[PDB]
Amino acid sequence: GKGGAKRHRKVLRDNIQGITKPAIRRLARRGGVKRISGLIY
DNA sequence: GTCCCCCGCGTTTTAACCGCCAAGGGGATTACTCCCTAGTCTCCAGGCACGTGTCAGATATATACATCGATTAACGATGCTGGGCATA
Repeated sequence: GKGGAKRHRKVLRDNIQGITKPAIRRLARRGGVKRISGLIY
């Protein structure tokens, strides 16, 4: 349970976590559906 | 007819975008030579069509052997039935 010279570096440009979820919904409505499931996207 | 997974909406958090400048890898151009190709000739033996041929399977086929199915001729024993013989 220590500071231990901790350095934090994780990867969120390329990797799919990093990309933006609204970026998708932005996409979803152009099609014009009313609803987005969590599972689906 | 029920339940809960999305939309709308306010605020909190991250990283997209723009602007600026640097540096060098890699793509673009050029010049020269030399291997590799199209083009052209001759040749046939590769390839196309077909007659000829004995061998896989498949189908009976004459001949023989083994096993009954069923029929008919032959044999052992009568059963009343018919045709006559001794007694009421």
